[PDB]
Amino acid sequence: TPDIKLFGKWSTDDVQINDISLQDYIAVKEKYAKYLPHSAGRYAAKRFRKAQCPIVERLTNSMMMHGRNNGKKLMTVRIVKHAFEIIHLLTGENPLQVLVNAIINSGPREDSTRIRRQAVDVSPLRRVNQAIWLLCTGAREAAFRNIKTIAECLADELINAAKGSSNSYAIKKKDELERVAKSNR
Amino acid sequence: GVTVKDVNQQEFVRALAAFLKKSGKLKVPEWVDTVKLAKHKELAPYDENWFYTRAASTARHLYLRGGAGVGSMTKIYGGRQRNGVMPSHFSRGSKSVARRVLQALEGLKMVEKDQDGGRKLTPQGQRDLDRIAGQVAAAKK
Amino acid sequence: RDKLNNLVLFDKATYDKLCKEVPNYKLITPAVVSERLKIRGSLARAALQELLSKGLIKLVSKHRAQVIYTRNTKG
Amino acid sequence: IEPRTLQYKLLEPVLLLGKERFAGVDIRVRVKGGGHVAQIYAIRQSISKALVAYYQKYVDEASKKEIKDILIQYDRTLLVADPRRCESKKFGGPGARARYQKSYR
Amino acid sequence: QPIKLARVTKVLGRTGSQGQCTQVRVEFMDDTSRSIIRNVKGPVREGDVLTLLESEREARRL
Amino acid sequence: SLVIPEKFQHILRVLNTNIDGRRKIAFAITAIKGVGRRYAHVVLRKADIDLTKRAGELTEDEVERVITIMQNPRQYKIPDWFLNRQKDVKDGKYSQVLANGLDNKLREDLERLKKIRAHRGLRHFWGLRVRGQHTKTTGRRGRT
RNA sequence: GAGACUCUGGCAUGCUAACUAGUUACGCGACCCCGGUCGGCGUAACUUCUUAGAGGGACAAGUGGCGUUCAGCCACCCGAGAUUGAGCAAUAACAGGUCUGUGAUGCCCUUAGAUGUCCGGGGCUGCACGCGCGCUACACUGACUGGCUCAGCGUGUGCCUACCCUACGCCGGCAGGCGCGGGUAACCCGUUGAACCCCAUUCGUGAUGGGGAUCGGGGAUUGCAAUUAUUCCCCAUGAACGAGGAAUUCCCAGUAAGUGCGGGUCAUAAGCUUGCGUUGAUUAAGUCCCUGCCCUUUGUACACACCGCCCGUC
RNA sequence: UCAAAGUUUGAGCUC
Ligand SMILES: [Mg+2]
Ligand SMILES: [Mg+2]
Ligand SMILES: [Mg+2]
Ligand SMILES: [Mg+2]
Ligand SMILES: [Mg+2]
Ligand SMILES: [Mg+2]
Ligand SMILES: [Mg+2]
Ligand SMILES: [Mg+2]
Ligand SMILES: [Mg+2]
Ligand SMILES: [Mg+2]
Repeated sequence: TPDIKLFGKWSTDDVQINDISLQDYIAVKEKYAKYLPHSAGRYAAKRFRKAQCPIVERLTNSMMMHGRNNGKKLMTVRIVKHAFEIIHLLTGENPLQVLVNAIINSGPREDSTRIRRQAVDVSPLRRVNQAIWLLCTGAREAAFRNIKTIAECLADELINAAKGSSNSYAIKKKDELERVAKSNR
Repeated sequence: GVTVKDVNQQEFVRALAAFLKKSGKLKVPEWVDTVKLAKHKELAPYDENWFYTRAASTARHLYLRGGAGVGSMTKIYGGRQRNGVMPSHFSRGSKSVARRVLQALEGLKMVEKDQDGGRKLTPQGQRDLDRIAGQVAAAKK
Repeated sequence: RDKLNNLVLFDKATYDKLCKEVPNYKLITPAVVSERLKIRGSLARAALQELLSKGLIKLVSKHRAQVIYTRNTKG
Repeated sequence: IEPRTLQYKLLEPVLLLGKERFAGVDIRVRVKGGGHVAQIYAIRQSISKALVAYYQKYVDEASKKEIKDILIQYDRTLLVADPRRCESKKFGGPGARARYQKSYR
Repeated sequence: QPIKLARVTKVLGRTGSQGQCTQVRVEFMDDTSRSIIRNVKGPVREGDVLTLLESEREARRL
Repeated sequence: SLVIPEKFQHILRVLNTNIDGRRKIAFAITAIKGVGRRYAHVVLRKADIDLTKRAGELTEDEVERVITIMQNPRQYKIPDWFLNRQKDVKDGKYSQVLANGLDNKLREDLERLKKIRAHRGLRHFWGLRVRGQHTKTTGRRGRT
């Protein structure tokens, strides 16, 4: 597929970013996509080099945790590969649209700090980073000690996260932080 | 045509084990049933006619690089003696099973002790390598 | 705290239930069938390899660690 | 081509430039040093260089610039080298950076 | 109380234990006219967008 | 295989020893006393067995075949170095020694060490670390 | 003192050059459908590759704001390099440690009816109890079982000194046994025949093949001699541990973290200790809140210095 | 626009 591309079996145009809030700063379109999350690296070198890192890579980065899996990127990549295919299979939406719904719901728009702490709405790099870390910890906890594979559980997790069921640990943290903040803000 | 590098190795070993059984002239050892693949290994090989699978691998390493003696095949064929609580080390294969795999292939004319030492792959061996290469190539094709 | 007491072999009625329902899931992994019907993942793999033998399911990606099969493409 | 898990990494530049440039060539790649992935990400950049050098060297240079610019417009790692290399463990500790474990109690 | 997006026009200053929370002047991209102050945790740059569920709150600058 | 087998034994008996059907045949048979995972594995190589089968699948006759080979290893072609009774105490004839035979042989190991009054018999009674451990630093759950 | 320096990495298809390094031009041979392959063979020069001496090489070189338009910052551009990485490392401490390396050693004491010394043996490993450095875990992103694959650290027969690296064919699961060779080494070890990776099974969410502590019986080797198991080997019992509470170790780039590989020592050969490769992130470009640190000011009844000084009843 | 933060062998510092 050298001249015109069909990325495997995926259309370039016709993938709408629904939420207006994160549209520029999710630099997810027309160029940032690559065949794998995995890439040589250097993505955490400078400040916004992290920003220019692909968001699928940031899912890979979050997935590898609990010791035995540190620096096994191809394996946790394969996880993201088969889970995204699966998300696409079961829900019937473009996996990054379901994921953008993950970024939208799971990103905490504010956090608290010592200015007794007061809440303030956060910058986009941490707020996306936080959403990815959260739903990764959710997928791991759900899939641990179960026959079901991590990649298939990870697909199911992105589905239920975009849905917003309140069953994700990430949503449990978001609801706890928000209501405590209302009481003491 | 095709060669070992051209082949996917997993179904390569299954085709070659069938190929060597079809020949039915390896003279398989008596102890193939009793033996365990390394003092550091726990169970016997998953393939039932495993001695044939390592005869394939050892021959194909001698193709890859000739002159591979017993100790040579064990170094290439070495690995983690996962020592549990103690730290891990490099562990050679078993001698009796390795030496007999090499002696089995020396018997049936697959491998040959070249002058000035070491094995080279014999006319019959390079024949069998590219034929089973074409057979497996046809399978994956 | 939690434990999985899974069944080693299908009953005949369950065999009819498999022949009916399992090819309807979009995800067919031995683990998927294991969580839903409380059955072992290994015999699960053999069951999906059996729907392969009888000729009921198309493979997407099987691999030593993790396999995935499905009912063949729907359309 | 084993490892087959890292093949799309190998085709990214091939897909980027297309088959028309590479069609006239056939290229074997010899590899050494590093490890398997390091060497894989190496031969990735290598063949793309060799082809740019082929058109820059034995034919007219407009082909070299057009190939090279399409490459620059897609991704800079293809040109900016990874200087990254594996850091050695240091004496005075159990790990790489730590100096020896201070132990109260 | 609807949602409001706002662009960082000007980093004012960092407050916080680590000088970690930028009090920032923002222009609303819906109503280009309006603009507000407030502090923010996490890495901030002049010119980036927040989705505030409220624009009425405001952080005490030091 | 998928239909439930006939006379499915949720527990087998061997040497007055119960065998679990959940485990895979090679490791499930090791539930038997006087045979372990490899020695059991050896009897299975000597036997005509597709070890990819499960331990609930195989019949009571198969466990009895493995067991008779285990009990009379000399009679059923098991090596001397593979045995869990190397150089047997009573007669010095290679046969396999079992659970009750095992407990009796245990009584005999204690009788030998105590009667001669050997230090290591003393170390069995005292309960100390023979392997070069500090007992200064071990054995707490038992000792209070 | 930092810096500088010395060494390393990198730019040198340039100088000087090599049968213990290869090279580019061809041809043959067996086979596969002319060629392709081969550490099967032949045709010379040369140093592109290789090896390492001399030299040479990049510097804020370009720009914007800001600034005495100074020093230069930040950002961006420009580039194979716009910090490669070490070694060394100021003044001054602790009354933390070293007479336990030695005929290192001061002072005091001792020396034949000896507190010397020699021979053999012991504790250091002696165990109701506790901690710190460490090791192993709680599994399926994984384990069990085969096959496949690039390295970097390395070594090798010793003055006395017992043990070399090792190619090539046979014997035991393992410890280990029989023929000839190369090498004192770019010649022989050695293409430094690593793991990971990659493929199909098998396992199946289980105190599980997770975890391998403890130990019975036996077979080997290391050693004069191991009971406080010398080590390796063979079969077995199989604690807690279902991902870490208050606590606390570790980290900004090839870093943290996974994973093996080697060395000193070295009879068994890395459990000490110190390296070697291999896969490879997050976050911050911010601040001194915590923790420490560095300066200025400030108060002080401390100055063997808050681990301080200091007050009264009984 | 202020709830709190105690001690430290007798076994030898010093021109
Ligand atoms: Mg290997
Ligand atoms: Mg300096
Ligand atoms: Mg002295
Ligand atoms: Mg003596
Ligand atoms: Mg799982
Ligand atoms: Mg175990
Ligand atoms: Mg056991
Ligand atoms: Mg005053
Ligand atoms: Mg008070
Ligand atoms: Mg005191």
